[PDB]
Amino acid sequence: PELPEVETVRRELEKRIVGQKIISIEATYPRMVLTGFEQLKKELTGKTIQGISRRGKYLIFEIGDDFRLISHLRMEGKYRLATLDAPREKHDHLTMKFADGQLIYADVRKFGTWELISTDQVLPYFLKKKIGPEPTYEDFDEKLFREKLRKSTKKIKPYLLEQTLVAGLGNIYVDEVLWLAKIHPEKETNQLIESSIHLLHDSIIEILQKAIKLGGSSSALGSTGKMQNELQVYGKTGEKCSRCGAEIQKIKVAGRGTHFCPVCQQK
DNA sequence: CTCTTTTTTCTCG
DNA sequence: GCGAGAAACAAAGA
Ligand SMILES: [Zn+2]
Repeated sequence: PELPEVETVRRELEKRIVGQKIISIEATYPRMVLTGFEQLKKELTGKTIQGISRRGKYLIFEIGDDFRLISHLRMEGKYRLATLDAPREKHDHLTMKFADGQLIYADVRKFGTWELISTDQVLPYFLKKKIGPEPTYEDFDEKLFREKLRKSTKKIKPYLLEQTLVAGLGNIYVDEVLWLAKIHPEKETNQLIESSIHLLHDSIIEILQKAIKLGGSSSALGSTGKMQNELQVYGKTGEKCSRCGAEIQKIKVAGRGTHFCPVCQQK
């Protein structure tokens, strides 16, 4: 899940569980709660969900007066709202039970994490993570973006994936953004000219905002996505580029699968 | 059987 | 600090 998918899940949860009182919390995989499961169970049982926020790819449950549950879905994390009598599924790990239903977290690879922290510790938590600005015209300043790119010799794709230049890009959208901005994934950032950096900046915002609008790329929150039908290069190996007709190629960059058009994205 | 494929953060040199 | 490689872990395909 990348920013668009996490925002979609955030919106669905905001509309469905806010105001709900947590009756009980159970786990079959307590170790994914990095701050301690039994401690979380004792602290949150009986509290009411006040809201759901997001920072980068991180989900933030606002519970009770001063509690913040930080959830990261990593690669395969999935949330679903089910009936209280719903049967257990093989990869379900945690569940928050409410009066008329339950929120279940499942993760095949077990990479996802939960961390319970205080309201005043949220900003410090993300500062420590070094997460960059949200991908919006208001928060994503092109000037700083440009200066950081000009000082570096890192390849653009790996650098964007660091989450430090801007938050939210994953393997899918980084490939889509670079194709839209006509930049090759291995291009060293200090070689990007002003006009290209400007195109990149806007493309990052446009692609992600479009993905959010379309519910991301897909009983399972955030599965109604339509952005997958708008992808131009990710997983399109062998297919023809919609702009020039050349075949999309796939290579490895810093260990990640990378899709790009050899013509539109000159090395 | 073996090898490869699919977010975050550490290890090694 | 950096790049390269890989671990955390599970499933499916060549
Ligand atoms: Zn092309």
